[PDB]
Amino acid sequence: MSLQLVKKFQKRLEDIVAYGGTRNESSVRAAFQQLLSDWAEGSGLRLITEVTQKAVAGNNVRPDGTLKDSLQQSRGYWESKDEADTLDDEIQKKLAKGYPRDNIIFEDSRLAVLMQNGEEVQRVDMGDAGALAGLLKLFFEFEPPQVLEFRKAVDHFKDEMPHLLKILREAADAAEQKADYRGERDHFVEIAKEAINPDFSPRDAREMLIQHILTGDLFTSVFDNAQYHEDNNIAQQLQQLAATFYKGPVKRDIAERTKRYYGAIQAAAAQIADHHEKQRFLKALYENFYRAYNPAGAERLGIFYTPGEIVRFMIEATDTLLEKHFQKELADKGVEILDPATGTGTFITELIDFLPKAKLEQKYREELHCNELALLPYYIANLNIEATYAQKMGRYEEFRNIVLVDTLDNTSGLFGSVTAENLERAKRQNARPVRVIIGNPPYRANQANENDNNKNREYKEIDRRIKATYVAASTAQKTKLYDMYSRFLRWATDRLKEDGIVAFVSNSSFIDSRTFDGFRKEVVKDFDHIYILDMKGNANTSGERRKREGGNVFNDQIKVGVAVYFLVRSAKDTKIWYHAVPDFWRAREKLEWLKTTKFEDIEFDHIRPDAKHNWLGQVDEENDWNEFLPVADKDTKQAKGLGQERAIFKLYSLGVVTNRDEWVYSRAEDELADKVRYFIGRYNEIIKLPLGDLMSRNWEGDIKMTRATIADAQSRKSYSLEKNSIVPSLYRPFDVLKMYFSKNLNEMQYQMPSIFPKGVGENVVIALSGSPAAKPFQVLATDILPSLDLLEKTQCLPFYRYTMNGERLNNITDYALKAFQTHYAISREDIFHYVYAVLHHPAYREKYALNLRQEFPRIPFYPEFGRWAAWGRELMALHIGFESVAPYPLKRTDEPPKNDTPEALALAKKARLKVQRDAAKQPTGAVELDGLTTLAGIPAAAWAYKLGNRSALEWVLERHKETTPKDATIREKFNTYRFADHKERVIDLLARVTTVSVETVRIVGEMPAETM
Amino acid sequence: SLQLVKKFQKRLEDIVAYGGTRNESSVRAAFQQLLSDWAEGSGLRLITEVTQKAVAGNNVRPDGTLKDSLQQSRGYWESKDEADTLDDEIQKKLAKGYPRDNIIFEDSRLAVLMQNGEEVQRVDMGDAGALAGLLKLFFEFEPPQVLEFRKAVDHFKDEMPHLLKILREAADAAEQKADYRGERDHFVEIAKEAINPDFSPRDAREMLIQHILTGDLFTSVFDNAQYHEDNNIAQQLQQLAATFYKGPVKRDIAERTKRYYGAIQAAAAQIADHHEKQRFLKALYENFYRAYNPAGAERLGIFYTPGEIVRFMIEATDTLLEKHFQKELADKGVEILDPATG
Amino acid sequence: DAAEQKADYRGERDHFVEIAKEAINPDFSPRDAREMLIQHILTGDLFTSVFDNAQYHEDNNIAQQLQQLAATFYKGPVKRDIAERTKRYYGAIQAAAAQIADHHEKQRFLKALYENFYRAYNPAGAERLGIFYTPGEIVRFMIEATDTLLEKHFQKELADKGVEILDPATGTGTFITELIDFLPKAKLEQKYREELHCNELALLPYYIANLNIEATYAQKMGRYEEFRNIVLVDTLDNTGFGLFGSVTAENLERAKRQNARPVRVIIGNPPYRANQANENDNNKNREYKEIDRRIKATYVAASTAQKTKLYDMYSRFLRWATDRLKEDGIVAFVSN
DNA sequence: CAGCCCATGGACCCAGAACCACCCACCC
DNA sequence: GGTGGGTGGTTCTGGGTCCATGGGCTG
DNA sequence: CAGCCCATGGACCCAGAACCACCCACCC
DNA sequence: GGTGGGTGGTTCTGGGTCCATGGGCTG
DNA sequence: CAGCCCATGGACCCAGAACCACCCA
DNA sequence: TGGGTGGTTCTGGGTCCATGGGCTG
Ligand SMILES: C[S@@+](CC[C@H](N)C(=O)[O-])C[C@H]1O[C@@H](n2cnc3c(N)ncnc32)[C@H](O)[C@@H]1O
Ligand SMILES: C[S@@+](CC[C@H](N)C(=O)[O-])C[C@H]1O[C@@H](n2cnc3c(N)ncnc32)[C@H](O)[C@@H]1O
Ligand SMILES: [Ca+2]
Ligand SMILES: [Ca+2]
Repeated sequence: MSLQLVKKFQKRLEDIVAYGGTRNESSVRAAFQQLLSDWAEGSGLRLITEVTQKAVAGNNVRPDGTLKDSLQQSRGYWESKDEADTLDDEIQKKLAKGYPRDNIIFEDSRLAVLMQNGEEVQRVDMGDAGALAGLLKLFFEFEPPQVLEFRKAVDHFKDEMPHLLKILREAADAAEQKADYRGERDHFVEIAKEAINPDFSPRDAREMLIQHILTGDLFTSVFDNAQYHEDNNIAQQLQQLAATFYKGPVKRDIAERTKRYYGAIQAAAAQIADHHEKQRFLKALYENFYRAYNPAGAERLGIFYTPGEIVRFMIEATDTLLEKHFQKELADKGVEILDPATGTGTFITELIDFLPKAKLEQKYREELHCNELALLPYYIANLNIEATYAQKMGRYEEFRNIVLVDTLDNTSGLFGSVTAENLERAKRQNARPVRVIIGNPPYRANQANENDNNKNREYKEIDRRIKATYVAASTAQKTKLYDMYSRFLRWATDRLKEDGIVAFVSNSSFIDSRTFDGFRKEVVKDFDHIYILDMKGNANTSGERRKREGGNVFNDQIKVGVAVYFLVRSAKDTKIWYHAVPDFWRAREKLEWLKTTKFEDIEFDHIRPDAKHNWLGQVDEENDWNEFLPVADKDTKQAKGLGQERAIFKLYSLGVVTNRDEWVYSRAEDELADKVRYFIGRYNEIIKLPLGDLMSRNWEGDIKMTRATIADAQSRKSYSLEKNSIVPSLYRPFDVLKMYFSKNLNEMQYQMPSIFPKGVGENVVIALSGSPAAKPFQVLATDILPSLDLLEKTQCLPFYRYTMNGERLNNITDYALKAFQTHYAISREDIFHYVYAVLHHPAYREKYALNLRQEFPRIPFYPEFGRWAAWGRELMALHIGFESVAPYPLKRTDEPPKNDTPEALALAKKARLKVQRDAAKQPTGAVELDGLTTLAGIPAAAWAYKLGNRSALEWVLERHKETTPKDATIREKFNTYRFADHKERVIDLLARVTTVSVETVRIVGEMPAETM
Repeated sequence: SLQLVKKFQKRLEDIVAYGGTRNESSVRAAFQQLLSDWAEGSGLRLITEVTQKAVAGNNVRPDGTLKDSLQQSRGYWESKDEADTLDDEIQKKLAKGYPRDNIIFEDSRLAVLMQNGEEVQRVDMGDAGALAGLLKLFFEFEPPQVLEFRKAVDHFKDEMPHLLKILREAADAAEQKADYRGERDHFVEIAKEAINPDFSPRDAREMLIQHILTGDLFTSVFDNAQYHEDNNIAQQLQQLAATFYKGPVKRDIAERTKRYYGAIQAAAAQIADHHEKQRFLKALYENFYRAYNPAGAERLGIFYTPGEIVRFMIEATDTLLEKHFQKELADKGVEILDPATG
Repeated sequence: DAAEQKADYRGERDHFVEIAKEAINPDFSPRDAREMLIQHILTGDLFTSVFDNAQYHEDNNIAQQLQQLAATFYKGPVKRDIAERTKRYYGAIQAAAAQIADHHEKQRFLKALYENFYRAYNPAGAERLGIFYTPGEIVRFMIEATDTLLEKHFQKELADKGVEILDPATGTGTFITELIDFLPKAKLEQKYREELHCNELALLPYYIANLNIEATYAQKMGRYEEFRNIVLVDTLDNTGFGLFGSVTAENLERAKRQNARPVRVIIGNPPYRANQANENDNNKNREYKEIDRRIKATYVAASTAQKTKLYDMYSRFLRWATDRLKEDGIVAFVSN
């Protein structure tokens, strides 16, 4: 909408007067007619032209157009006049005949006014696309006052949701005193463990009852279909469960107390009639309920709303692809559709709207099907599709096609036998030959934290198939093809009996993720045409990448990337089309695009998979990146000595993974001591805890129990504190912190011991950015232990290699020396400094940027060799002993705390380390250290040297600012360092880094303009 | 095509649904938008409520006229209310003076196409395939001007011998001016090393008669006078033609060749599609050599390729580029050369 | 406007302004120069498309001095761009005009360009020049009535060799083209070659008249001959019977030759303008030293009126006519 | 080594005839 | 009042040649 | 001589006002 | 089914102002 | 053979900045 | 007349680490 539609209006107004040769209203009025109509068709209204209206003056005033709702109610009006007449003197003439004045766009071909509520809200020039876009926004968004009251009431319900849920929770606690309730509750948890969750817990049945009551009250209060809960199979079952307890004075007690929460919303929803306006309360309840009840279960279910724009685009596109490929149509008999996840019932509510009224009966009765896992969704959905059908046609008819089943587990079996009717339709759906599978599957890879203890429900006969297919062909180490969305994809590739479409909106990871390499190769053998529309929006990125990704198509609620994909399998090769939305784009823009763009007219570049099955980011082959190798898996896994040696190094180390950075690191060893005390002490207490509680993790969450630790406490063995294991280490660029480096508090130590044994070993490591690398390729050489959070996937490349019995034999490969001496007729020592400067070469880091973010940086033989080894020498030494290089002259001034209050002084001693930039964010060479200390004397070359998204200086400043330990046990029950005690040392460290940067810049600057 | 007709049906049902009116004034916006969008693809545009004087002097205003870039009507449309009799309303409107050359008498239910004063096709608007056929015929009706241009192109072929007599006499009367002989001698010697080692003054008089003939029709029938002004090779041959073709010499030749150029210019000016006018370029090409140098036509080869062969050969080279070189004709890097353009 | 970003145009433009500050008007300004350029580019397009006389400019002395100015910017992509945009106005007229053979039907477009260009571009300059067209009926009547009095008082006809007819203000060329249609074919050749003369001050009128006259002759005779008797000169300044008319060298010859021809009949519709409407317009009538001085000695000196409005442009063109008729003849005019 | 044998497939076009439109003689 | 016939136009349709001229021989 | 008086006729244009055309509403 | 508004386009048709600016005084 | 190295992207939230009344100093 | 006051919505901008699969052993 917005610019896209307003720019088409501008072009079509010109072509009317050009092709016709007339500037009269009756001809030129067909340009704004199409602008308004097409805008309305995406907003869910329709501009019907020339509709007569009996006014208070007794005249059937006929305005040029009437914006109307699905309930035939006039919301807005439009009167177009010719450029010849004066708009202002003709508005008065029409308004004096009794023309409506509540929402009317009086418009000439060059000017447009909006008389909202009787007063000109805005007068714009139609030549300016942005101005007209804003005017029409206000016109199509103006709602009558009753609608606005309901809106505010829905907002207020979200505020009261936790409080009414508290009252309902108290009532469910009292239910335990009675044994009649606990009788049918125990029967229910048994019958539910046989159909929904094999691990159904008592708490799960409790939430499932709170849902029956809350939603049962709001199906009589806000909406007026109380009979739904008296005609629904699932409702009747949990109605008995509730009745056993919730009844008589208990029912009345809750009702009277909660009558205040459910009163305001009822008063407002009595005025509203259109279901399309009332269904929005259900969307709010859908999300806010789980927010204020089971947030961890909300993560496992992906309780989210799919904006109507995304659903209407997919429904429209599926129709076009059903004609282009299967010569059929969505409203044709035999094209049955299933939804793997109904949620708030949108993908099927909007299908009802799209389908003709004539063919709506058949499709509703036996050709539209959906599934749901939770109860609130099941109800919210069924209510919606029943009321939508009734509004569109004019007759109420219960939907007999929603089944409450885990679609992933229902693949025989009593999965779905919560009630008899439920299982009847669970097996009926599996019999129906469904052609289209549309939806928004839950996306969940891994889990939030091991402390959260919310793992993904393991799916048998689904992970079985992904293992035989996607994971099989995958060559990546950490295959995250176990995400709930990849499982939903594999289930659907199967559900599709012969030919059809799997149109889903999911994580964009499939388009370009190392783990999903197998999916990219397997899916092309499972489908015939693949159409991907990347909506970008990955906010799990940083720097220029973040701005490029832009806002998320889900109203900036999620942080992952999104992609509307349409996978069609026909009845040659597979045609992989692709269209990414523009970069630096906001959510509103992406959503307006989807609302108006027609699938037919979308530019789709045809991507051709390369040998590595990389659909996107195809590497150039002209570039000669075929030169040596820094490290290759074969060099490391070697037993031939120099036989398979084909690189420059022979040990690939990854930075220590701590898995609990808060407990393993500290600013001073004095604090680490007591931190490791509490941790191991609590583990030693946990191993005494009974085997049962230990196994079920029914313990305390004060310590960050990680995978290995839990299994160690499972052998009930014990640990010990050792102050020798603790050593200084780099976890962040130019920031050294004391680390435990114990096998007990370090989950994955990797091959780091073989570089610096317990930190004692002397070694120089060329740290590298691993593949893939979202942040620009970074490289640095140090002498203290690195972690995986220093550089993106830090891959340390050592100088020497300490062997089993303590022998520091040079790690550097001999093949290199034997391949380098031939080329340039040298010394392994300087060859180390040499490669550092080859990675320091700008043209190399820029021309081969794509290649570098795919594999280990292959090193080109460099003519000079001596000059590169000298370049690298100073560079390496400068970044190793950065702590003691040179105090760059830094102008230091302290400020007074103005009014001498204890607060003012203490406040101006907080960590206010802010880079002072100016105009368009350009550093002015000043850096407030705290409120008092204000540093300066910083050259712009200091800010130029970047070791990632931030500069070498910004990295230091960042880790010198105070933080709030995300770990609650460290946040208050442990240490909280200040900056008023570190300010002096920071000034010194800053000064060193300032010189370090200008020296790096100097060296880098003398490099050739060409790469080999 | 089918897609647009499916959207037409989706709008007609939602106008009577969201608006609750069956009045023609409101239900006509569905067909208006169907025709408007089909037209935008065919290079035409549907302008609405355009008045037109009928034969008896009654201004009649159809509900929409299809106009070309030259602001000329090439089709019409009149929608009525379904609560009526289409055949009865067609007859009354036709009797008011309504044009019958190409008109769609629309009713929310059915539509008839009266082309050339005679019903050609009556369909039901509830059919997405039948309305697509009726509309294809309405938007591909050959107007009188297209047929009268093809007649003129055929007649120019027969009058080319006589037209080339006027131009031959001119190039002969130029061989008396020493300015021409001097320039011609320079051209023959720069074309004896560039085009043919045996370029003769006879070959140069041919290139002149071609530059003159085409430098009149390019500015009249094709309206591209600038082509000759900016074309690299045309500037070299205008340097040989401006030694004589100017002032009263040009005025005499122009007044004697106007009888052969008059008709094509009349018809061509009413055609906007270059695809229609390109049949004249094909006829000038073949017939010039048949009337002037029938022998050089044998040496060079002067037969154009039927478009059906060229379109197949282009579509097939694309299928074969994909199957063997995994590329497409549109992909960057696929350089195409036509050794003998014609 | 985009052409003034090129030093070559600014150079040629500056040379032209200086030349026309001694040939057309002492105060020729950049505004007048750019009007002349816009007129050249507009007439160029329409004369090649609707009137099929592209050669007109390549045989017109004035057109070749003004194509020097236009050749600096109007060529290649610049011309191809303005052409694609302007085709949406020229399209319809071109289509219909190509199916019209009679120039007497196509001369209605010439009248429209003349009266509407000024009304849309320079309404002020239209007032000072008097851009209006004489209805054919009036023109025809005067041509017939002049022949009547030529036979009554001079025993001659308009077709008789010796009667040199001069139109002091041609406009669209109506008077000369209607004389071509009256004069017999056997005598038209000599008259068109040395007895029909005319003068214009504005460029659009000059071009429109030259084409109208040359094409009316062509239709009647069957052959196209160039009219070498049209001069772009201020009639009330070319009283040198001098640098007036020196826009080009041929125009100066034509001016000096015309000021020696023995004129018998001065037919025409002189411009009328007594005063400017409001002082804020700053569009007063130009001062013509010689004519004004002769009006003062003759008309004004013999008038017993307090207010003299005898410096009207029509009164100035009547004094000139009396003086131009050196011996005998008729001054046939239509005026206030 | 310059005569002397040996192939080998070729960038259309134009007379019969059909049939059609129009008008005149010819039956009807 | 057709009908055949005289006259001129307008489509189709069917149906097919001697002879250039490079190369290998060849005495 | 500049600083007062005294004339004297002026190269259109545009708001109603029909009056149609078409068609929704309103009777009929 | 006419019939009168509603809305927009498409022809006539009627009907009419302050104020430039040279020349003549004039003191 | 089963504990031990590698990976690899991850269904938002949060300081902090206008800005908004809002009297009211 | 800022300014305090005291919230109160827009808005840009980025993490450590779960945890399955090869892999010698
Ligand atoms: C994002 S919502 C579905 C979106 C919804 N169609 C919309 O338009 O807003 C995801 C839903 O999938 C449901 N679901 C159904 N079957 C599921 C399964 N097997 N595993 C996980 N979630 C499932 C969850 O209960 C959750 O409510
Ligand atoms: C009424 S128009 C000529 C009308 C002409 N009879 C016709 O039928 O078109 C007056 C013309 O006089 C021209 N003209 C010629 N010489 C002039 C001069 N010295 N002063 C003013 N206008 C002059 C103007 O350019 C203007 O076009
Ligand atoms: Ca209007
Ligand atoms: Ca109609």
